[PDB]
Amino acid sequence: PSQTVELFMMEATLNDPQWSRMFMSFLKHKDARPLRDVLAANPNRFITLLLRLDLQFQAIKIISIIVKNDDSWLASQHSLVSQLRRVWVSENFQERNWKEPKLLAYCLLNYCKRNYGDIELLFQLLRAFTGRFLCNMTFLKEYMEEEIPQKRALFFRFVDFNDPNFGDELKAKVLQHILNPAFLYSESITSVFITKVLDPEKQADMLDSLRIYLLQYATLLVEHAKLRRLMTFAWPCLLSKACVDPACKYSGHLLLAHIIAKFAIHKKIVLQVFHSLLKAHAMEARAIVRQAMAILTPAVPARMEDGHQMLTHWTRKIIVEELVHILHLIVQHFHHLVQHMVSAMQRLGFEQRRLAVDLSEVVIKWELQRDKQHTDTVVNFLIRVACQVGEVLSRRCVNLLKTASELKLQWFDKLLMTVNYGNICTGLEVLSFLLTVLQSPAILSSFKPLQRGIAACMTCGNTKVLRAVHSLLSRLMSIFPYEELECLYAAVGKVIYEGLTPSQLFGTLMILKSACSNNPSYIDRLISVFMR
Amino acid sequence: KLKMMQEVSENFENVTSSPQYSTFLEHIIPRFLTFLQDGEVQFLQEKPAQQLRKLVLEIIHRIPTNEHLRPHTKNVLSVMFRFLNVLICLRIIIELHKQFRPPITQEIHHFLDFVKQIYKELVLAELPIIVVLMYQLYKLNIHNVVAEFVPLIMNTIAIQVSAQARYADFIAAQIKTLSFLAYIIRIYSQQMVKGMLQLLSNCPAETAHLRKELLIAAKHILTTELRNQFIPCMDKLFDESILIGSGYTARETLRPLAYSTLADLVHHVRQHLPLSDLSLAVQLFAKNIDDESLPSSIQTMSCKLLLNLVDCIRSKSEQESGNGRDVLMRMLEVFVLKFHTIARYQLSAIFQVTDCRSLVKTLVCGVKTITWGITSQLQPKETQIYIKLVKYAMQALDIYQVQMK
Repeated sequence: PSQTVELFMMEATLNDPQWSRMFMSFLKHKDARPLRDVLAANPNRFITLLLRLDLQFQAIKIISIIVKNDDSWLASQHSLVSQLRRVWVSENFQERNWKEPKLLAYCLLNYCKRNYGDIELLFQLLRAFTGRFLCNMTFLKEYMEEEIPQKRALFFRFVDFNDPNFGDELKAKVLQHILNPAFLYSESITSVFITKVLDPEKQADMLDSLRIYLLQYATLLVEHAKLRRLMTFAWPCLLSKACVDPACKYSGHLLLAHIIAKFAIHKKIVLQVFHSLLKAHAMEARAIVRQAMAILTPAVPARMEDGHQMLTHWTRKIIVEELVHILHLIVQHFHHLVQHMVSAMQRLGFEQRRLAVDLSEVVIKWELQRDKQHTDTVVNFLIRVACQVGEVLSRRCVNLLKTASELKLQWFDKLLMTVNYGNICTGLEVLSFLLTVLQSPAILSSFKPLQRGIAACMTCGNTKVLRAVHSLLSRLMSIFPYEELECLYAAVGKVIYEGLTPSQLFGTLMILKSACSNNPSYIDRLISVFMR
Repeated sequence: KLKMMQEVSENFENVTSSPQYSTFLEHIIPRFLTFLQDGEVQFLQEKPAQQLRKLVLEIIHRIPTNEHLRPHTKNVLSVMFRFLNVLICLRIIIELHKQFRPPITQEIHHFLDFVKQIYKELVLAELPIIVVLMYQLYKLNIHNVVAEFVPLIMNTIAIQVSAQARYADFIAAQIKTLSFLAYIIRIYSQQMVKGMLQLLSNCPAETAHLRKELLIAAKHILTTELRNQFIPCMDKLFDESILIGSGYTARETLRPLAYSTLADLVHHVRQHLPLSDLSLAVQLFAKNIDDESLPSSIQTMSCKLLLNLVDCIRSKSEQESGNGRDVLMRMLEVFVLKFHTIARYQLSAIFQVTDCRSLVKTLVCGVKTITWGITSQLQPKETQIYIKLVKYAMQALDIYQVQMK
């Protein structure tokens, strides 16, 4: 082979793209190992080459092919990297190429896999943004599965830092990203003591992404070998015009809460951080505030009566200002909050009815642990969920209530006013309150409103309204074993019977079924005519 | 006693009243008119003299009625208008409007004098925003459009940075005002392109918070047909640069909306965009189609848009044929990148499955259309790319088969 690579295949012929592609096709052949070897033994012509752009890309292609054939070909790394880094850094201003940067980065990473984290591992992050760089990013992210298997001692200052003086903070961002899993997976040596204070570099602002990730990492770093030092990290952006994105606010506040959870349950900060965390977020910082609040969630009840759970005073303002769906969760995880449980129903209406379902479990928990505030709130929740027409949560409400009226009187008219959506919903409309009457004297106490309502409802039997009739006749068959409503409905059934003179037949016979059963005591008069 | 009751207004009033809907409204309103009528506030100085008067807000909060505000709307609004930071008055006026949305009232045609209390620019936009929000009672009959018409906004969206430093006291107010102005002109090219980009490049620099409401308003205004199909086309897509939402992961949270909104733009400006603009658009979507920042929703939308984009590019490229072939090679390189993403979808085999199926459908239609375009050393590279496509497509169909018509 050795004659080919220089007979009609030297640099002067690499200008032709088809010729180069044919050469790379030969090189790609698995069995052509000697043809690749003739070059693998002579990296000098690559070294002379890579310091033009077309031949640079061709050299990258050929060297990447060689490395793919022989990944162990790191012997020339110590000479190749010197210019590989040069071109890797330079190409950013050259373009920022079809596949060249990804190939070059793959070569750099492969040579890096022969060592743990070092300068080149930092530098290979430089470009990014090209082809979305997912190839190289995944390559390196998977490479931590090998890197993590002792390099941590001073990684913070021999892989980080290094002042590339060309790249931006993304160098620190991605390095911290990959640093976190190594510490999560795996001594509290003295170096960390000094590093925790070297971190800020005694800067005065540190209000950036780097602080966010660094504090997120250090949140678990304070076990054992004070308050003022942590204060410098936690406090800084309380400056007025800064910290406009609550992300950095909540990161520092979460770290502080972790400090509070550790030993620092003090009246200086404990009541200050809480009422300030739940503010200033509207749509996206809500996903950040919840986790920070989770850390204070166990800490606050550790005081409880010592603070009187005074946060009702804060709520008196917050409810007017804006959300408050964090206050009662202490009981759900499990006391005197029933005195203001009314706020849940008070704040609804033009809407987020979900809180009622959430608070039903808390209310039953209160009842088991320790009311008139429940018997009306439950009916209000029931009617408000019925306004949707939903979900088994509405049934869950009553199910939990009965372990230890308004909607009834509303829904008779709510069906009388009938409309396609109403017709569809009619089954749920009736079922919502007809499920309670099967387990309460609600109808037996007074069925006259129902007689007023339902008497003009079964006549609308069609599609889903028929299913409503099926539901209601079932309740009739339970109530009967009221005579006036039975007589009215029997008259309705008889007139429908005479109406025939098969959907009509289906409705007629279903009403006849409703009238029937109930023990034969009442069916004889009906049966007298069924022959026709 | 009246002066110190403000701090204890919760006591002795809820006990001694009940019809306060129509019996103590006529008590609060005169109290408000007697308390707030002085207004010795200051806006360009230190803490104002009236700083001690803030306590009246609780009494304002305790306004009784949600109906029949006709005799008590205009007077209370006007006495506030006498005030001419300015938030000292906005705090009261916002409550006045907040309690004013429900009740029925009239003579709101005083908008022509109200505007004199609104931006002049020789936080104020909040009041017209709540006005247009509860406008359901009267709708455009009160003012037509004049309060926010073209001539008001054509002056560089009526707002521009006057001082480079002063910085929240000025820039935050400007941030809110621009958003409210956009949200009100929503109803109804120099402003909404040039001022749009100029403010994008300068205003959200603090921590990029502005981009949230600004981008939502941009979506809403771009829903309005001609304001999307024709008016913004002057940009030449040059606003697709970094200026749109640069910053922290607030960028990550809002960029999906920005990309979807500009995709909506493209859906229509596909009608007439030139070949170079289409080329740079497909270039950006080449990065989009594989972005890790969001689930396949963005990737699906990007390829779906690319479908009609390449329809238009196929229509255009046949003319002069040379730039046509040039762009053809790179558009098929885009789906070369797509097959390369499939090469990782292979490993991704380890609900979202339905989204992946939809993505496969979309990109299959895309490659079909791309090939249709190509057919309407070229062949050897065609064969190479098709070999890659065939080898990688089975790896996606295998996930397609996971656990049909």
